[PDB]
Amino acid sequence: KKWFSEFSIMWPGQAFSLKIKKILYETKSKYQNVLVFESTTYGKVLVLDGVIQLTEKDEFAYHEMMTHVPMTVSKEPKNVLVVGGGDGGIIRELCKYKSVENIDICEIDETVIEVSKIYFKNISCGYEDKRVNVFIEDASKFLENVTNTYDVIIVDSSDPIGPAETLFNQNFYEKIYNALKPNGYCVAQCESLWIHVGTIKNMIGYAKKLFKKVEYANISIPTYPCGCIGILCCSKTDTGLTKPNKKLESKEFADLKYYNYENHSAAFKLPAFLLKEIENI
Amino acid sequence: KKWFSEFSIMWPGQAFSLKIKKILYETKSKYQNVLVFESTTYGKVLVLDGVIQLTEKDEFAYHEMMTHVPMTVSKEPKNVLVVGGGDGGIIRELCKYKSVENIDICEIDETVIEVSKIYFKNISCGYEDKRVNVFIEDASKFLENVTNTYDVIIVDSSDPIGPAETLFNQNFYEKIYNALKPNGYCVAQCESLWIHVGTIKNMIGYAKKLFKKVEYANISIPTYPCGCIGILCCSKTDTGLTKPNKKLESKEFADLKYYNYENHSAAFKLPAFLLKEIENI
Ligand SMILES: CSC[C@H]1O[C@@H](n2cnc3c(N)ncnc32)[C@H](O)[C@@H]1O
Ligand SMILES: CSC[C@H]1O[C@@H](n2cnc3c(N)ncnc32)[C@H](O)[C@@H]1O
Ligand SMILES: NCCCN[C@H]1CC[C@H](NCCCN)CC1
Ligand SMILES: NCCCN[C@H]1CC[C@H](NCCCN)CC1
Repeated sequence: KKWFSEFSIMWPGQAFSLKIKKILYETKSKYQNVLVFESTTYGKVLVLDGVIQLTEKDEFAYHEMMTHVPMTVSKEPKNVLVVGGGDGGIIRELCKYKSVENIDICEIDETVIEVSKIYFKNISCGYEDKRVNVFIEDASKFLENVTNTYDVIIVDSSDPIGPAETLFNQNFYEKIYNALKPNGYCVAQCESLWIHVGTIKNMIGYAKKLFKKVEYANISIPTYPCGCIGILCCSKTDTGLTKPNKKLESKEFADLKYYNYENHSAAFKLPAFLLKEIENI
Repeated sequence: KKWFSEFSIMWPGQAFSLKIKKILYETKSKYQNVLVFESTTYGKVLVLDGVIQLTEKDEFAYHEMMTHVPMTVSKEPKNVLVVGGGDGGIIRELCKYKSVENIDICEIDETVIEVSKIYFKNISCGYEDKRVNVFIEDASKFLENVTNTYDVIIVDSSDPIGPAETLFNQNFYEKIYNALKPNGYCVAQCESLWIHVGTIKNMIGYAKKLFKKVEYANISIPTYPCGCIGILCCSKTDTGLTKPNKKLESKEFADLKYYNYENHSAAFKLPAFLLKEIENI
């Protein structure tokens, strides 16, 4: 049996590896190299440009925290945009909210959607929901053109090397600000606090040029580098995203495996050295 | 340049790797294989039987949370025992408390102490403190023979394969209970919640046969498998270890890099699936 190894200039000097049970699919899409394989202990794995995007064993941690942190703070969210997120995990969590009326998703690479529909059926099931509308487009351009404003925007991007290079700059967060309702919220995948704090500092600085409240949360997930990933949290209100406004008690949420009301707030309690680094931003 | 890779039957199918700048020391001690190397991005690394014990870049997360969770809950701790912990990291954090009168450490492998004194001088500096007393002994036997009782016992063991095989059973926690003051606390390194929950369940069951309050906390640390490690927390009082009783404000603690008053409690806010698993223990 061979091993898959995640090497990157984005985290030099370290690598995480998963034993391969079977390779399922590979292709070079218009935008990126796509790899799908069944691992021996983490289930099926999606890889883009050599970087693990998700595994069946732990993806719920990332998709639940990214979705339910902002969706329990927004009081009656009606229109939600997912940027990236071609696998559908965020959509799956969003569909649980009966009050949502529309879910737009802007994914640049249609191959990712199609592969997830074929090989990750318990992750992409939300595409069957009639409220979901798919746009195959660079979100940098979608956000410049969209006429609607959203209650919540969830930025579920790949990393800054590749097509997502357009999603990590000041102009991008200005487009996000303008596409939000006056009381709207944005969360975005953000650098692991064990790697490039300098990047976290850059993103926070960008968001603070526009948003009244900018908070950073941490998620434990073993198959992202250093075992965790941040949530950049942007609010137009000064109350922010640290405290939920509802409990997830209906039957649609009985299956949750990571998120709960107490974890929501706990995710924002950061290690001392990081607090120190972002203090004067 | 070569790479060091951490493979183990204890976490089958996954591995974490660090690029090697230089190998510094290797030996087969009486108990275990010892490896010290300078990594390219995590500083110096200590490896026992192929398993990473610490790196200079992130060890503060584990040593601060293991020490200051129980040391801020105990009100006037006077006598503290470290089990294992030959590298000295726990001792380093304990020495910051001026009120401590005595620190015993029971480490089975004197080679680990000597190697840490030679190659990890900013981790083993606490051995110079006159309150520290070293016992080179199996802690299973030390705990059977010790006449003193302790305010806090910190179990900083290696994994269950090897000399630490005697530290993960019911009889061990009975010895711990008896070596504690009536209001004493024990914390122990415990399995990562992303791997063998069954083991966490076993340890909790053991501790609950004796301790009134048994809690589990999580630490983010990238160079342990799955990026995190648990703290098994055992109290004879029903108030437990989740809430500190003091703030660490004196100058000895100005250098802290992970622990703070809010993180202490946040570490005990666990993912939903784990809460569900331990519910009926
Ligand atoms: C797998 S979830 C991350 C998704 O983000 C998508 N993505 C990357 N860059 C962009 C971009 N500019 N616009 C929209 N989606 C993107 C990637 O194609 C990937 O499927
Ligand atoms: C490096 S910190 C972990 C330490 O736990 C030590 N250790 C392992 N088993 C025991 C044991 N039974 N008694 C005392 N120390 C132990 C190991 O030698 C290691 O140095
Ligand atoms: N919907 C699946 C998630 C896609 N986002 C992932 C977030 C983490 C990233 N690794 C890099 C971590 C350091 N920024 C891969 C894509
Ligand atoms: N004082 C340095 C710490 C020694 N304890 C480590 C704790 C984690 C362990 N990996 C296994 C993690 C799964 N139980 C290595 C030893």
